[PDB]
Amino acid sequence: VYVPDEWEVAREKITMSRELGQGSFGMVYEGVAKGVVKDEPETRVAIKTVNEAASMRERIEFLNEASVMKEFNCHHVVRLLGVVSQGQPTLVIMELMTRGDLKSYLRSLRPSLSKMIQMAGEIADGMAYLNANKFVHRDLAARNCMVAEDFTVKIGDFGMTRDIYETDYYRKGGKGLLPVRWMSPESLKDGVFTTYSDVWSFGVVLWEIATLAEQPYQGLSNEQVLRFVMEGGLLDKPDNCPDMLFELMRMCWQYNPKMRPSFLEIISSIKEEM
Ligand SMILES: CC1(C)C(=O)N(c2ccc(SC(F)(F)F)cc2)C(=O)N1Cc1c[nH]c2ncccc12
Ligand code: NI
Ligand code: NI
Ligand code: NI
Repeated sequence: VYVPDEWEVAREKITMSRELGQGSFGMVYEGVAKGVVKDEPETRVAIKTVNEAASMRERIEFLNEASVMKEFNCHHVVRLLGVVSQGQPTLVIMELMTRGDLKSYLRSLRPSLSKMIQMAGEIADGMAYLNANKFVHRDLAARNCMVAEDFTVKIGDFGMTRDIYETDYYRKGGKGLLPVRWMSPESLKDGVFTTYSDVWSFGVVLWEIATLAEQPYQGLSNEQVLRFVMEGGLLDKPDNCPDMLFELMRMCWQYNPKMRPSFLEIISSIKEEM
């Protein structure tokens, strides 16, 4: 079951404007919520819906997954603003990131060390907060980073393929969709997901920033990426890559998870030369 709480909003307060994409449990909308925030009468929102076709078990799964976000207070993680458990459809309301995901943003720029370093620090800020709170993201990638009106980068999750980035995922038959080009050697081999496997992924995100979001390991198939990465292979230095940004990547791609820096260590090294 699920017990309604202080996060509950009256369905009458949410109007739905247009659709943004598909989503795991149903349709995702851009909308407006009324008195959901202090000193702000209306708020532009993202609405995640449970498909009306979905079962009882899966409506409660959805609510209990999204309740994890009630614990979070980091301006660098997309913020939950409210739930609607009562009646149909079942909604969760969230901060609207008006400039979309970081991969689309990067591809549309088809920047300086300072902008790349800023974007990196903001990403490392949300991930440090999540990892400290026992939250291992498991799909950290530019496509899951969101960009606000003010150009702030936040950690989100725009499910797992929206079709748009369907080449980013490998179907391991029955298993499911794996983002293999972002996965650490211990994740690929043993299904080990830790803070250290999030740090590996962050290195791939830095490579995505430096290449304006090229596909990692372009011209290797999904199975060749597995073999290459498990046997100690590394992405090449992006063209025009500043030294500092590539040193950070390499730190993140130590084969032994224990030799990688923590997100806190990454924020320190970034701040020390800002
Ligand atoms: C699908 C949805 C709403 C969601 O549920 N999440 C999410 C956020 C945080 C966490 S917690 C984590 F640790 F993963 F970040 C888990 C899911 C997102 O990021 N979404 C996309 C999204 C939000 N705002 C937007 N503005 C414009 C376009 C798309 C979006
Ligand atoms: Ni399920
Ligand atoms: Ni900040
Ligand atoms: Ni297609």
